[PDB]
Amino acid sequence: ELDQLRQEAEQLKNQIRDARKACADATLSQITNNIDPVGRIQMRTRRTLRGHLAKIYAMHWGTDSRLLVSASQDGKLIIWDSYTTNKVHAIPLRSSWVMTCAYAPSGNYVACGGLDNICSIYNLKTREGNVRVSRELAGHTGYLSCCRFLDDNQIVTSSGDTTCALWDIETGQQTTTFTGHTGDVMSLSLAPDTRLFVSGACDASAKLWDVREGMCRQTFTGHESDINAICFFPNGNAFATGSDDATCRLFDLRADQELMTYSHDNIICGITSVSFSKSGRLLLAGYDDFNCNVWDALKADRAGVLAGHDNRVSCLGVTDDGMAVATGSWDSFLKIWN
Amino acid sequence: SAGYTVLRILPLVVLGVTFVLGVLGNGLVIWVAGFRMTRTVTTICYLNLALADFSFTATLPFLIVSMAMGEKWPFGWFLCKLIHIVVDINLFGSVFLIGFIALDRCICVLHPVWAQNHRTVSLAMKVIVGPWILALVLTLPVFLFLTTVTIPNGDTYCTFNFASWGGTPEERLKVAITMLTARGIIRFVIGFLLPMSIVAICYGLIAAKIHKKGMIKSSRPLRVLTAVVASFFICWFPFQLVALLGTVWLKEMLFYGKYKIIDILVNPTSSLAFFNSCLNPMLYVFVGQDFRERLIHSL
Amino acid sequence: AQARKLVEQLKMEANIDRIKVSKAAADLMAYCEAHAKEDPLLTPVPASENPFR
Amino acid sequence: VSAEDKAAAERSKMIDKNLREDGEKAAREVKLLLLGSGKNTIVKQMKIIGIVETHFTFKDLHFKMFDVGAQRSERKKWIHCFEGVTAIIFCVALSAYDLVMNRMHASMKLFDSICNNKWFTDTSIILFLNKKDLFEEKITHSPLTICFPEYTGANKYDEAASYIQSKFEDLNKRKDTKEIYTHFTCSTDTKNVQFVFDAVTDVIIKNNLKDCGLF
Ligand SMILES: CCCCOc1ccc(C(=O)NN2C(=O)c3ccccc3N[C@H]2c2ccc(OC)cc2)cc1
Repeated sequence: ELDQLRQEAEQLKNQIRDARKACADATLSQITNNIDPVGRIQMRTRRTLRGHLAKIYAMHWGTDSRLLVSASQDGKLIIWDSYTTNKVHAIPLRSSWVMTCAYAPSGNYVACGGLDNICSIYNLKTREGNVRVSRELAGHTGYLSCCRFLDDNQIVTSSGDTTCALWDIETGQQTTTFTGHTGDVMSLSLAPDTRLFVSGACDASAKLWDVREGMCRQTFTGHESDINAICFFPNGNAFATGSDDATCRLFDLRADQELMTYSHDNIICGITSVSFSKSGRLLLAGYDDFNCNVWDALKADRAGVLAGHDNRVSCLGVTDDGMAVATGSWDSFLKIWN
Repeated sequence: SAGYTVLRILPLVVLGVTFVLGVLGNGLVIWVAGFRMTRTVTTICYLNLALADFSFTATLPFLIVSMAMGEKWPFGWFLCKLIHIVVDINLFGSVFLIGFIALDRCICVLHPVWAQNHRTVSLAMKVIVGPWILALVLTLPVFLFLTTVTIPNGDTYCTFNFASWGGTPEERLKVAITMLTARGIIRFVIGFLLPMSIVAICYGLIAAKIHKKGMIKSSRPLRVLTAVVASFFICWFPFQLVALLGTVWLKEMLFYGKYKIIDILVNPTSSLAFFNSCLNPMLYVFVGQDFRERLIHSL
Repeated sequence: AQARKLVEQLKMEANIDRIKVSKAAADLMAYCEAHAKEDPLLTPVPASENPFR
Repeated sequence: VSAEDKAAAERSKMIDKNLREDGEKAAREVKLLLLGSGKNTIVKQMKIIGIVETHFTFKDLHFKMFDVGAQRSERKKWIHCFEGVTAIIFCVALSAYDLVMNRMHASMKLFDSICNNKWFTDTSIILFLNKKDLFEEKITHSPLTICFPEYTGANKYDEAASYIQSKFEDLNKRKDTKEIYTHFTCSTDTKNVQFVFDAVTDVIIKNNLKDCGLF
């Protein structure tokens, strides 16, 4: 009976492809052929955050667009004031093999995780005066690749054990488990309404999950290698993925297809991070070639280059007001550009 | 005949080449190792050596001008004092820091566990002040005794005038002979013997250890070791030997004029000795793969 | 029931409502055009109101 | 409100001093990546006083050993996290030459993948060939031709172990920047930790020579 089920799955995939092609009439480049180019985005390093003694693997911006948290393999989680380059906090981690970090939307908490398979939540208020581990979340059987706060009590984590999880911080239990991938999930992005989230994995596919229900609504394919990064468009109806095949792609949830591909023949290294700008007109992507590339998200062109790091650009974020871009690198430095 | 004129302008051109190359190389080392590389103990040592060499070579045009007109000083009293202070501080600091680098390398090779546990950047910054303190202490008589004397025919030599400290018409003998003999003895013993013995012993120990452990794969380690030792020796030993011979034959040289060859060998040998300032960055800094890569990536 | 789960997921994915790529592109262009003036990276802000000097 | 600005600058400077002190403390340890089989036996040997860390001290040298055996996910996604360890310890069970894909063939493939890795071009490898006694007992009843058809020596432990050592060190395609230290693991006290200490000391000396400029 397995053969019949496989044949039925193949014919369902053929039907899905046919429906997608039928709904495909015009291309994004064709529609945006009339619009004028953005120009040459020339950003300058406004600030240089130093103090990490090893490679920086992740960073997150605060909702206030002034404070930012960064994680390094020196076992340090540093909270910086970007305006003054003042180290507000330096949290020592029990495990130095951190791979991700998150900032709570309220700014009251911070999160980290890595090869320990544990998401650690840190209370930042601490009227006693010292940052403490508020909760430690266990249940993932693979390394923690990404984590994002929904509220002060909810967090969604994507792990290298092929799954994603929505937690209850107060009880420390997995409220919901999202399965369906066939490779390590390496990134996740929450929708602006925190009702859906997209996750990209090493099976060269991305998936869209409903947080309240817990099932994969849509699956998007087209990359050739592992998807390392994923981000949401500001309006919440599209998303962008950056993979190891040196291309970024833009997918539309409503059309359930790819829209645009951002790739150049001079680029052969994989994308580590992706991030949109406030309007969604610019797509910034970090690369292994030590540079960040600013792409026109509508015309697929390349609008600028940020080149100030001596090693991999591993983390990349844009503030909630769109004013600045923070770029962390394996050379142990963060840089704020305007 | 003509050979004397060759010996006359040879130190001048040697010192000019030394000035140009030393300024360029030491500036490159300072810029790269202080603004493009992570701070390590070896980087701090190289930066200190480069600062000493650069500050010495920046004073080289003044010494060239003074030597071209027969040790006359055309500048002022303040410039004589300042230039000779810089020259002494940085020329003693160069050899002291070369010995410091040799000792640091020997410790890193012969006691790797102690070096791993104790050799830190903060400790290196604290202990690298010692060579500078010793050089500054050796520079005290330039602070005090040196000054500009104008002989009847307005000739203006910047020398160690002793008339102020004297009180008799025989204040030259036993007050200047003793001071100059002590100066020469200290020059040979502390300026040459101590750093040379340190360098030779430390690099011999390093060579013996890496030979016994079977780490010599290519010839490059031995080539670099022998170049580092031989450059210091060849640059400094002829000048130091000539200066020591002048020290031990000072009385019978100045009283009667016996050893004129020692008198005329001072300038070429001293120029060869000062050439080590431009030689040092190539020997110590432009020999490292990481430094060369950072330099080519910066320009 | 991994096969049953796969069949159900593929059936649910196929039984979805899709729109035109032209419509999606038009929506993306409309959003970008509506929020362009409020983008400090697309249009740099004067240094008087720039927090990062 | 500038008193608070100076207070914030003071707090940041204190944090900077603490970070510098912590980094100085951390740089003093020797970081070892344990891969592999007798891995637990080796850990028990170096046992004095997701990823599991084992810290020990030998002759005033501090070693931090990391075991990542509980990482069933793809290694190439996190292996770069260990770019910069002092050395890699690789454990191979000598008695796996009978067990089945052959276990020793799988071990050789893993060793080749780890050694010829873009993140470990100059990292030295300490290869432990464990289960010497079980291998010696099995080599008298199951010839090495069961594992390697090209073997031609007698069914003796010395020759059949020299062959395995040589054909494990042959996978090193970069014998110009890294060294492979092979030890046949024995239950003798402090022997394996002394071997690790010697190899790590050699690695430290070579790193110092490279940093200074001799190598
Ligand atoms: C009682 C004495 C206590 C102090 O001891 C001494 C002894 C000797 C000197 C001395 O020779 N200084 N130089 C001069 O005058 C000079 C004057 C003009 C140009 C170059 C000079 N080169 C230095 C010098 C020579 C050799 C060195 O070797 C490392 C260091 C510096 C200075 C101080």
